[PDB]
Amino acid sequence: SVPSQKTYQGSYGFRLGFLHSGTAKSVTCTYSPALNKLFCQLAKTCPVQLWVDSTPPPGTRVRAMAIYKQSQHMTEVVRRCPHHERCSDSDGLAPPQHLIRVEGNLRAEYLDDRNTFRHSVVVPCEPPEVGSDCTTIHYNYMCYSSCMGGMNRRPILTIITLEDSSGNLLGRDSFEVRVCACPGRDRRTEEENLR
Ligand SMILES: O=C(O)c1cc(I)c(-n2cccc2)c(I)c1O
Ligand SMILES: [Zn+2]
Repeated sequence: SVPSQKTYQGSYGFRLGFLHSGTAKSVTCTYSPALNKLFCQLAKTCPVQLWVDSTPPPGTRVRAMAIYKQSQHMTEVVRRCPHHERCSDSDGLAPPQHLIRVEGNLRAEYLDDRNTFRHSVVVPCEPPEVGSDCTTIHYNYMCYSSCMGGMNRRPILTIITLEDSSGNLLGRDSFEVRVCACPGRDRRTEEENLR
């Protein structure tokens, strides 16, 4: 009924990392460590780093899935709103209903779960480029948090899972997401509210 959100580094020491983009009104994606919350604009690039202590086996994959954060909504499938699922902004791979896309990876696969009806997007693990210490996946979020008939101002979490070739759990991390017009201002506002 509800995917686990328990942080689990597992055998390979799996965890996420985020850039330090600041909170200028012009910023398009910015992460708050104090809130564990990513703020981003609609359909803009969200770089998410993958870090490990040791190399996972060939065939390991990384999956992203959104769930509602509030318990009274957690059994509801997170999907694009009635407007955005029909706006024909397909990239040729992502189903138009899916909130989360992976950008610039032809090996991305999109799953509609046959039992839970939840959406996810999964990519193969690839080693860092020479000179880099981590691998970065570029995600896009294809609806605003405020979209009527969709997320409708309800907070969501993105759950990132490291999986073996059969889909068994190897590692898990997560972060809250707000998709909004002004991520810099909203991050500043929410961090102030927390303080
Ligand atoms: O240093 C390595 O050998 C390495 C290998 C892999 I495969 C990955 N990875 C884990 C998830 C996606 C890529 C990473 I992050 C690494 O640092
Ligand atoms: Zn929408």
